[PDB]
Amino acid sequence: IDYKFWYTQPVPKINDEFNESVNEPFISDNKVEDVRKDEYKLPPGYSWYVCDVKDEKDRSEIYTLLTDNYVEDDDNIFRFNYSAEFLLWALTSPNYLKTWHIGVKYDASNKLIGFISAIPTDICIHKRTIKMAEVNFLCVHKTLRSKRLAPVLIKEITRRINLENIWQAIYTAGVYLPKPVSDARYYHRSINVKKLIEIGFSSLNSRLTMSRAIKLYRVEDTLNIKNMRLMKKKDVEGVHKLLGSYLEQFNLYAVFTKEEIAHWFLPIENVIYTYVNEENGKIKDMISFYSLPSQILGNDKYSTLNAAYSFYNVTTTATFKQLMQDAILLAKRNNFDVFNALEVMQNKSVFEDLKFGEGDGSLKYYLYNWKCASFAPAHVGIVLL
Ligand SMILES: CCCCCCCCCCCCCC(=O)CSCCNC(=O)CCNC(=O)[C@H](O)C(C)(C)COP(=O)(O)OP(=O)(O)OC[C@H]1O[C@@H](n2cnc3c(N)ncnc32)[C@H](O)[C@@H]1OP(=O)(O)O
Ligand SMILES: Cc1cc(F)ccc1-c1ccc2[nH]nc(CN(C)C)c2c1
Ligand SMILES: [Cl-]
Ligand SMILES: [Mg+2]
Repeated sequence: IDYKFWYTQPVPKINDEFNESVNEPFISDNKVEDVRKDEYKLPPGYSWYVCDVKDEKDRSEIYTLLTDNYVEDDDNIFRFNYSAEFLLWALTSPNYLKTWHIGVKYDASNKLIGFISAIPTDICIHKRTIKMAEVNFLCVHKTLRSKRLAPVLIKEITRRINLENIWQAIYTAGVYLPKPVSDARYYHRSINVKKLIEIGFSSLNSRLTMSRAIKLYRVEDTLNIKNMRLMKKKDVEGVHKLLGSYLEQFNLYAVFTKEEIAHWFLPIENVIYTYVNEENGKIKDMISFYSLPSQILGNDKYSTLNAAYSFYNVTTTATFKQLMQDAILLAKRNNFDVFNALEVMQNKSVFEDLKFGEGDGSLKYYLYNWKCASFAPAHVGIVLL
């Protein structure tokens, strides 16, 4: 297609290909003093709104907008239903700015109809660490689609990020845009087989009857790593060294400070689950997965698919297969129906043996204002929510 908005932006054109000797901005020597001070103009009757995600009621508003209008699969069966507490965690990480949590209201009803957000993160791309904004939760109400609101939201957050002297961004989407640095398919491991069959997500056939499908996905309720336990505050330093070390191998990863490790990993029920194996007061292995339910549209029996999404997993005392087998069992113990992972890091290597199935699409990783070589998803070492 044309990408008439995206081609005005500092991102690669559809045919751009850079070798590994190239790792730099499209536009360098930017000047904070030159950034527009005026808000981008919205159509008549709509206004910017600065959301306070720590206020329950403003946070409820964002929650309702996403619950009704956020991402669906291509068949419009499932819609992501991030919980309000999950949105609080995702948006209030260390050094967050309230002014990068941007809503648009329709003045006559006072209702929120659009949203976009960013948080700051140090991102290492091909061994250069850059202060960036991670952009997420871009949403326009279903009644106002294809009216070119989204570029307004994007330009307005880019302006507010640039005020902080930040000139690069990282973002992910299932849709193809100019132009991915990497592309990772997702895979799903069934936990509650029967439920997934009954809502249409998984299938039977003359060979695979219901009883046989259930048996296929049965797991033993005993951990490979016996001492794996919920992460506690005392474990923050050990997680930071274990994970920090591990992530240096990849082409793309966040550089976490200790404060970021406590925020992104300390457990919160129905939001983030992290488990650790401690030997001698050292953290030797970790598992983590976050909770992202999908609302089920038009199923008479079920309204919610409870799904655990693999986050960061590191083993030094087991095989990666054994670690991920434990991650599936811990998701099962926590009532999840399915365990979802992308082919990033070492994940793809355990998919066949641990009975994952290939999904319907892929997640694309993108950088704004950064020119570099693209790479296979095994070299991606970051997971965005
Ligand atoms: C230095 C700092 C830099 C900061 C900024 C970094 C960049 C951040 C970029 C954002 C990253 C967010 C990451 C993220 O949140 C995670 S990906 C999830 C995005 N959210 C949804 O999918 C929710 C359901 N859909 C919608 O709400 C609407 O369809 C949205 C709002 C998606 C588009 O609204 P619409 O009513 O359907 O469409 P128009 O207003 O008419 O706009 C059409 C223009 O929007 C382009 N478009 C469509 N989807 C996009 C997507 N997912 N990223 C970027 N661009 C997207 C499209 O290519 C077109 O441009 P083109 O004509 O050139 O092709
Ligand atoms: C289905 C799935 C499975 C999986 F294991 C990992 C990711 C996805 C998925 C696909 C499309 C998406 N669009 N936006 C999001 C939310 N963020 C990542 C921004 C998103 C996530
Ligand atoms: Cl403009
Ligand atoms: Mg629109």
